[PDB]
Amino acid sequence: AVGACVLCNSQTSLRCGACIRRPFLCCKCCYDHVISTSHKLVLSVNPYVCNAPGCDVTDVTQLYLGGMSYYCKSHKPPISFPLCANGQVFGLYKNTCVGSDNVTDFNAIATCDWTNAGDYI
Amino acid sequence: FSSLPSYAAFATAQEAYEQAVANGDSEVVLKKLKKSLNVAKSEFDRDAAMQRKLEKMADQAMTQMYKQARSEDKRAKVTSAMQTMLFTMLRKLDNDALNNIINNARDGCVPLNIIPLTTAAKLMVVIPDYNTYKNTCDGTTFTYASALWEIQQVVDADSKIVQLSEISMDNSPNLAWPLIVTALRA
Amino acid sequence: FSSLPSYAAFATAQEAYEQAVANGDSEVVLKKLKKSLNVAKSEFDRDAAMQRKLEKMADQAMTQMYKQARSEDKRAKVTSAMQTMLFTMLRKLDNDALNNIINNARDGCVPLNIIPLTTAAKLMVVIPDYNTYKNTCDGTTFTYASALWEIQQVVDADSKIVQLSEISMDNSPNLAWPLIVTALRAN
Amino acid sequence: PHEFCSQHTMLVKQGDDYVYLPYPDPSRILGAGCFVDDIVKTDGTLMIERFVSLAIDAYPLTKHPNQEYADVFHLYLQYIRKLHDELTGHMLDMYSVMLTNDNTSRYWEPEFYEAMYTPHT
RNA sequence: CAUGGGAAAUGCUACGCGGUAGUAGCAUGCUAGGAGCAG
Ligand SMILES: [Zn+2]
Ligand SMILES: [Zn+2]
Ligand SMILES: [Zn+2]
Repeated sequence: AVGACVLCNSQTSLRCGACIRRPFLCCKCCYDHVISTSHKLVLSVNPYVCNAPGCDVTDVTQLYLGGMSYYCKSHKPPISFPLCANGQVFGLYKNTCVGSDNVTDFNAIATCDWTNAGDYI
Repeated sequence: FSSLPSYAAFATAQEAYEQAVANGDSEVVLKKLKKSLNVAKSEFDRDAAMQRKLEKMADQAMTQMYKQARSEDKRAKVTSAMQTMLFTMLRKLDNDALNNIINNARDGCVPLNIIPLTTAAKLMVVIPDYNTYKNTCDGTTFTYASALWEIQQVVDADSKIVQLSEISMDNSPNLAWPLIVTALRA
Repeated sequence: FSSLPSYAAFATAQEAYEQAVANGDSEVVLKKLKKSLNVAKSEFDRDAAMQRKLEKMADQAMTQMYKQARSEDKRAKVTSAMQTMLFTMLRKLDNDALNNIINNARDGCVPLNIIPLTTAAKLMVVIPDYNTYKNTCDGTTFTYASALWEIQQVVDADSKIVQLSEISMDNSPNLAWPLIVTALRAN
Repeated sequence: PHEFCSQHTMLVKQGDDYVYLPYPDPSRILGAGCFVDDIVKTDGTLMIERFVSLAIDAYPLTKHPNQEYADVFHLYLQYIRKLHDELTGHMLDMYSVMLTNDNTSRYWEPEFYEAMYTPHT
């Protein structure tokens, strides 16, 4: 299932796993959120974590694409390439994603505790 | 793979060796440039190879889970795709009785059971008004599904046995509108 | 392969090479630098090649033996499931009729087909049509296999309760007709 | 033989002499093309090897006296081609990249199919 | 108008072998996945 970037309304195939509502995010916006927020888990048509037996690598920056499946750096097929690079994350609509400037408010919403008056303000 | 640093080193070696071979300087000079050429072609072709390889693995993953997404959405939408396709074939074929009953259902006149194929086997139709009666139910003769039927009993919503000749414009409001016509083929 | 003794040897050989090259010494100096570069490359050959194969074999061994552990855990789970299924099916059969009819056997060994034929406490009958139902299960009770059977509950194909009064000649074509009748051992 | 394992035997000229070729019924092939389960062949763009495999068994229909069977074979070839090219358009345009080498020409020329019956492998 | 030995030294070039690495090609064997046909 695909959707429009919550900060761009551009079609995308990425949602942050650590986010509560997991909104659709363009590769640029998703990359900015993952590189800004502590959120290191991204949800796509398949989860990005290492597909090796026992291996539990979750940080997408540490993960590498391989034999039609994600891998960690240690468990890498001979020819591999890190997923997160060039200010974007590997996925669908990567070319057509536009990128906006709302990473600050999105990070604040995804990291606030709603206890203060900032959430309502 | 023209915009590569390895491409740049290979081009520099190419230019220097071309100058040497055009000017004809010496033997060891061209050997040095040929060494450099072998080195430059080595790390300019090996990296071109594995970068195009990574490019086509990227394409493989793209097309793979692209097909995955297409399959999932298709199996989500089958439940309406089938109906649309069926209606398209229907409005393409257009048998006379088919369109007749289609329109009768469209205005709200449908059979309550399966249409039989013999002069016997009473079939029940629900007609919720009196205009369609004039359109279809003329006296005891009911022309439905491109066939003639003799009306044998009409009943209203409150199960009151409705007489044939009693039905008229003036008394039409004083009659339970969802009438049921039970008829046999003629 | 970055922190290796051959890496250090190549690093110092290259340091000597660059130092004496920027110095601009004799041709024999350059030949010595080339020889040092060679031998250091030789050294760095195995130390950057063997370890890769060692890592590969270690990784495949890890995959294999992890899979072995997973297999044994699955084996334990299936064994527990099988034995609990046996022990839970067993505890709903031991009528005294079973011991009774096994004692009369000459050695205990009896044909299998008779055990439900004598000890079963419930009977299901599948009926194709009303004609068959007429001369088999007429009335609230009847007999079969030399015992009395009382009819409790009758269902149609769609698993709907059907009253015995509704089962008649005129009312027959109004029901699905794989009729199921379950009965108790009347005594 | 008139029929064996639902294969009709035909004698034609291959290479320098004559050999026997078993050819299937046409109706079965067309039915297998038409009716399928869901997603297995609901959209052939997802899965193309189906028709590739189908055509291999439809090749000896070409050498048949009546030409309709050759028409069936060529229809399969044309459909394979159309599927492949429309897949190429769909993938190249609205995604980013597909192609560095084709290597897929072979699947619409009878040279590859005829090798299936060459007495050498 | 009747032409010069041995040795080592430093190349330069050519020739032979082996290794290592890298690249590319070929054939194969296994495995996995996906598919189609026959009984
Ligand atoms: Zn997030
Ligand atoms: Zn965005
Ligand atoms: Zn891993």
